[PDB]
Amino acid sequence: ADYSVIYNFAPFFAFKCYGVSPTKLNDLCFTNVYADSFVIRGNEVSQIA
Amino acid sequence: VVVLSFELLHAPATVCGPKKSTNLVKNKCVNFNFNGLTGTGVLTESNKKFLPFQQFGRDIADTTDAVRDPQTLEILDITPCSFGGVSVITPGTNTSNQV
Amino acid sequence: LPDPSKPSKRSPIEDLLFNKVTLICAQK
Amino acid sequence: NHNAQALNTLVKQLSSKFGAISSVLNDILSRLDPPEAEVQIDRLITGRL
Amino acid sequence: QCVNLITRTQSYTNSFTRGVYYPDKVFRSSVLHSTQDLFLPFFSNVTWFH
Ligand SMILES: *[C@@H]1O[C@H](CO)[C@@H](O)[C@H](O)[C@H]1NC(C)=O
Repeated sequence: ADYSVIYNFAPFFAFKCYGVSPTKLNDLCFTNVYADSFVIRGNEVSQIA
Repeated sequence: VVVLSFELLHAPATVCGPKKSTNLVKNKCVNFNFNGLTGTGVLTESNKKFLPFQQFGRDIADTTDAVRDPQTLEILDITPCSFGGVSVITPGTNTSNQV
Repeated sequence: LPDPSKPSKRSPIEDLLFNKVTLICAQK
Repeated sequence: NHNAQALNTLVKQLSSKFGAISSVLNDILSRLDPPEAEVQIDRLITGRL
Repeated sequence: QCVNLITRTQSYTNSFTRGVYYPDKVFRSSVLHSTQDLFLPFFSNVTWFH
């Protein structure tokens, strides 16, 4: 897992991370990793929490 | 919106960062990182009969005591480096300064 | 009275009391 | 028995989360940023005190 | 090629103390560990199929 490609396409409005610091994401080992995808309204991004 | 749901534990895991590996050492107080778990101690050989599915070992106090290296399947014992209190036996400073 | 035969030099009753009364690394 | 049991309980208290995210200090240090790592260590410190 | 060829009978028995597995993959020795997991209850109301 290299998250530099994540920051390649990086016009993000919000990239807040809850349990992990984004800068240290390359310093850990992960298991049971899932990636989800959907589309919502602009004001509903705060509701995803 | 795209969400990532990593789950973290004290586990060997399967997804890992791009960091490079390094040769191991024995019988020397070193600090080690095994698949995200960081600990300082002495690495020694093991006589413990680790089951093939098992990865770590825990003592009565629930502390990491043995670990199986991911790159080479071997069981190694963790023993924290020696430590202890220090006391100073001295007579009165009036009498002398030796300790 | 003390028993010279025993290396610890303890009376038989003292020996019995010593024997009748009876993880450390984790605490240490 | 009283002495041994008190020592055992004191040792066992080290495994309590005490309201933090992890009961081990190293993972908190190596997983989070200092501004929130300070809060987590604050919880652990007050519990152990 | 679906054919019905099996006839089955049921009896009920006591399971005694069978059906204990290793809950996780952590090595432990000389301990008494309490776990909460999906276990078959002791002396169960078990079903024998013939
Ligand atoms: C075992 O289960 C059946 C069905 O649940 C029940 O009728 C039977 O009485 C049970 N046996 C005992 C000894 O309880």
